[PDB]
Amino acid sequence: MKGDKKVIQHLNKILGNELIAINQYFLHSRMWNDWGLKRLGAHEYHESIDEMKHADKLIERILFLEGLPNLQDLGKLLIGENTQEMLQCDLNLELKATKDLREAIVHCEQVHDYVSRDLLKDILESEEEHIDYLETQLGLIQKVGLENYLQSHMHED
Amino acid sequence: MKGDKKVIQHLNKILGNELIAINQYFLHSRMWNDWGLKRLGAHEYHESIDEMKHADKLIERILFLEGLPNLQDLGKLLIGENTQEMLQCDLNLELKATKDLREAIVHCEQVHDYVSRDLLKDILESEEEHIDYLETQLGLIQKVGLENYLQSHMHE
Amino acid sequence: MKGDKKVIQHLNKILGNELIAINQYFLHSRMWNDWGLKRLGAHEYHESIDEMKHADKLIERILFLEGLPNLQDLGKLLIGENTQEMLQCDLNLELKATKDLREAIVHCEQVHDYVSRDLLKDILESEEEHIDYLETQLGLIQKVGLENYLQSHMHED
Amino acid sequence: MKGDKKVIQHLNKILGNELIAINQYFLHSRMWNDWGLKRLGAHEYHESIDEMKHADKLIERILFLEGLPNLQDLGKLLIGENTQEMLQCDLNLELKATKDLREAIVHCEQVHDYVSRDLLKDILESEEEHIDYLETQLGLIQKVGLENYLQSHMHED
Amino acid sequence: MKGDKKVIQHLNKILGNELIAINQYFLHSRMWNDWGLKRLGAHEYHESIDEMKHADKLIERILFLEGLPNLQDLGKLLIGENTQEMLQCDLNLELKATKDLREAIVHCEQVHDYVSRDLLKDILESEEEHIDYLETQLGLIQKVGLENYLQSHMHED
Amino acid sequence: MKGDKKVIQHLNKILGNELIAINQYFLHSRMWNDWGLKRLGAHEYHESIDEMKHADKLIERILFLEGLPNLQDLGKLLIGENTQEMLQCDLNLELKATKDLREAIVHCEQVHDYVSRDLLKDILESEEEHIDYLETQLGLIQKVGLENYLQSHMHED
Amino acid sequence: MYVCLCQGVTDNQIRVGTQCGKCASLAKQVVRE
Amino acid sequence: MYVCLCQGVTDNQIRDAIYEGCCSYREVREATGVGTQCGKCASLAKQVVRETLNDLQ
Ligand code: HEM
Ligand code: HEM
Ligand code: HEM
Ligand code: FES
Ligand code: FES
Ligand SMILES: [K+]
Ligand code: NA
Ligand code: NA
Ligand code: NA
Ligand code: NA
Ligand code: NA
Ligand code: NA
Repeated sequence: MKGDKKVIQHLNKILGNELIAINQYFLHSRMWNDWGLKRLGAHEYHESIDEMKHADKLIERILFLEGLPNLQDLGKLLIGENTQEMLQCDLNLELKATKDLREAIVHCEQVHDYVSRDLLKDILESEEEHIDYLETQLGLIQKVGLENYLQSHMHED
Repeated sequence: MKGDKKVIQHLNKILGNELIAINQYFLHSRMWNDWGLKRLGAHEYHESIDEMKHADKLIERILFLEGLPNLQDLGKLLIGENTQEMLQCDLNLELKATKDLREAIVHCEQVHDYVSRDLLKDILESEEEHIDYLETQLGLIQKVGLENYLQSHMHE
Repeated sequence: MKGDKKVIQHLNKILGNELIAINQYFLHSRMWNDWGLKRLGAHEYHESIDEMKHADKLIERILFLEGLPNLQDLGKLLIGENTQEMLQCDLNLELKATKDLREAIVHCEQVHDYVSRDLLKDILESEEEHIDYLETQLGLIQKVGLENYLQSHMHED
Repeated sequence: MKGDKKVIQHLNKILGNELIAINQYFLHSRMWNDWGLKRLGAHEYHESIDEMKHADKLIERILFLEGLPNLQDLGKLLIGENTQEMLQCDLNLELKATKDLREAIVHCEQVHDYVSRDLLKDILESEEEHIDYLETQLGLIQKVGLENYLQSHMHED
Repeated sequence: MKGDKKVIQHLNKILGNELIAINQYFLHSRMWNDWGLKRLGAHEYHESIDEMKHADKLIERILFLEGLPNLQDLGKLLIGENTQEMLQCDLNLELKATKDLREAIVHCEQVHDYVSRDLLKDILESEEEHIDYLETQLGLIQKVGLENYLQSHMHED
Repeated sequence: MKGDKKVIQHLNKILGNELIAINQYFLHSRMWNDWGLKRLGAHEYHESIDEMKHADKLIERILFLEGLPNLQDLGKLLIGENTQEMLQCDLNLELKATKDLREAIVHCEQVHDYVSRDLLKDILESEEEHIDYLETQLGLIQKVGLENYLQSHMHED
Repeated sequence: MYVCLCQGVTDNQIRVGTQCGKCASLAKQVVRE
Repeated sequence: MYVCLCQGVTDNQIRDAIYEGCCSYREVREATGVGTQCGKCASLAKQVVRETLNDLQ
């Protein structure tokens, strides 16, 4: 078995985080579409797809390292009731995800699994870009007002 | 005469409902265009067209079953005076339409007219999508405010 | 309201006539299709569509003039039971329609609503073309015989 | 064996009906061609092909359900001697077919084989469209006269 | 009636053989598809179609000669239970078919129906090609072994 | 709330089954790729994607009916240790899925939710096609032998 | 909303039926309230 | 089959732990880690333990 056991635990932890995000973002997307906020719905749909792609890369790496990917343990989804609360739920989730990614990276570095580190760093860059998006949307709600913010997200690009 | 008499009565009733909707939606469309809400006008025009196509299929089915399509009796149009009321009027009409579709389908199933059932099922799916659209708009008025909602429907 | 009250009544009267024609022609079309006289069916379908387009223009004009278009009152459809009766029914309807159009035009002229007059004149020209078509078909039945006439209308194109 | 035995019997009954129709329509088609009524011959050829396609779908469904498709029992072909009698033979056959389809559907519904029901419903729609065609042709013989009706079917579309 | 009565009987006999082969090959095809042997299923489907085309030409020739094509009588299908038996069943059917074709040709020559002879000789050539294919397949089972032979026919070309 | 409460419970139950299948098929896919059985990996990836699309349609329908789609509850995955066990695990899952779909359809019919019934019937048709594929694969293992079966799935199409 | 389209009478104007009469029942109701 | 995906425990590994001296599910769990994470497998793991101990008689 070529894989370090704690590296595999860390990868499975990040994978578990991605699985929560997949489902949370997908449900939020479909809620925004049901409400007629199609621009938000489309954007959130693409966030969910992106997490699916990260999950796939984690699953493949775990198997290469001779571990078993954990697709069974699904943690708590943070579902909002309205647009602002949904954005904040996505942000709370991402802040927990990035903390775990950083710890995973520390450990990879310590045991010299430089390829797993590089994978996790790429995921981290993407998650930080998501945090940038989320903080921006919450800022815009304050700058343009909620009613305008929502109006601007009725129609798709 | 191959058609069941109660099936033909049900199909004529649904046709009656589509004929009301055609006229109501067409008038609402042209009122929205008159007011310069052209995106609502265009959307509503397509709803009217879609009802026309359903009416066509009902007429064709009634004739195949050797019934007499009734295009003479036009029921009551629900015409609103402002955007919010026009949308609610379309919704009230649709709630009645779908109730009648379900009853027609029950009857077709009972007398084994499975093809008439499938025609009605397809109509019902379309009318349910229209309900989805109507509730969504009424909800947007609440979420973005009436002035923004109308603004968003000025331009196609 | 900017429009003359009797102009609006006239336009609503013409609209009322178009609404009868739309349904009468549409039903005749589908009866002909049901019987396999597809060429008659297709031609009558286009007559129905043309009446719809006239109705649309009347509705638009009535709203511009600040009247209320009447789509609620539907008068008597003249439905025939065979080809000869259906054509004569359409002709009977068109003769009444053109009489009302001329009376409406007289009134628009008197109150200087020249744009409404021009719209009505355009509809009138179309209805007179339909009369020509109907008189021609009735004449062809006499000339070629009913059986040949119907045969000639079985296939489209 | 996943299939309900009576569902399989019903499917084999419909299959048996399609096999009769395949042969009856094919022979009628080739008789119309021999007589120089090429438009009828072509149309009837396509009716035969359509029944072949229905038969194929039944055969595939029976095998999926772990039954044995019955291509051995061929019922009575109703062959006509002249155009009107051939059309009526096709109609008599279709009226028996649609009765069997409806009974099959009742049974599928009762045992919750909703996919077999949907297959049979699609077949039924097609057979009813054939009945519409047949009733139309017989009506046209009366409206335009037999000699004109036949003339109109000499040349292909 | 321009046709020799015994020629027409021979043509109907060949037709009857083609009609058996259509159904036998079609069922074998669909059985192979059900089992996932798609290359055999596809090849056998095309054999069925080719028999359909021969039957058509036979029906056309019988009509020209003013006989009655017989599509009502369907003899016994030979349906196998596994790939080796199905191939052998097709081969048994084809050896009977070619014997009948040779006897039909003899009689055509005797009564100077050279066009019917030519049609039968064309069919004979096709059935001999089918015999070649069948003997080849049965030989390949011996040379490559049954498991390899079936493997090679899982995926379509 | 326009939706029948028990319909929504049934739709959530079907959703829960789809969510299990997404993860089970995705993991089986990636396991097969890891082992170099790329044709199985690719086929199973597409099965996972198809379950994702069903889940989407379910979530959309539940929202329209004004229920709460449940993406939080993830039941037990059946993950096999070798190709034969993995296929059987998928098949076990699918037999449970189709039983639940039939029960959901019964209830839809009873409360006249014909559009929800139609959606479920479409899903049922797809799951039955998957059952067909699985039984076929397990049958091919027997017919061609396990080593040949695996060989045939090393290289992608 | 319009109670009578023929005459353009809204429910608020009531708070008619002379032309086609399809609205009579509704107008009579708005009145009986 | 994998009985526990979180800890990668198969039904054969549960039998092995019993054959090697585990006397109960709790002992198998200490030996293998089965059911120590999400817990969704616990009832299936218990069933395998139960069947195994019963067959050992
Ligand atoms: C383990 C969990 C999942 C994984 C690893 C996963 C992975 C993937 C991948 C790799 C794709 C292809 C992306 C691309 O390259 O375009 C995809 C597509 C997609 N996913 Fe997932 N997915 C998961 C769960 C879900 C769930 C739970 C849903 C919905 C509730 C979902 C909805 C979709 C949809 C709608 C598509 C697009 C499919 C198409 O139309 O082609 N996924 N997924
Ligand atoms: C107020 C009454 C009606 C109005 C104002 C109206 C108006 C129109 C208009 C403007 C079009 C588009 C024409 C074009 O640009 O080519 C149209 C199309 C059509 N109409 Fe009507 N119509 C009316 C009633 C009906 C009825 C009662 C029926 C059938 C029962 C019908 C059947 C159709 C059909 C089948 C089309 C073509 C739809 C397509 O694009 O597929 N119409 N109508
Ligand atoms: C079990 C009975 C039969 C079945 C299941 C069957 C099925 C089929 C199918 C699936 C096709 C392809 C249709 C397409 O997609 O274009 C076909 C074609 C055809 N069939 Fe049949 N068939 C049967 C019997 C017959 C018979 C008895 C005849 C003639 C007497 C016939 C004449 C033809 C002809 C001429 C074609 C066109 C072939 C070509 O030129 O490509 N079929 N059949
Ligand atoms: S709607 Fe009031 S009279 Fe016509
Ligand atoms: S599956 Fe065993 S603890 Fe999660
Ligand atoms: K091999
Ligand atoms: Na205006
Ligand atoms: Na909505
Ligand atoms: Na001839
Ligand atoms: Na007809
Ligand atoms: Na199979
Ligand atoms: Na590997």
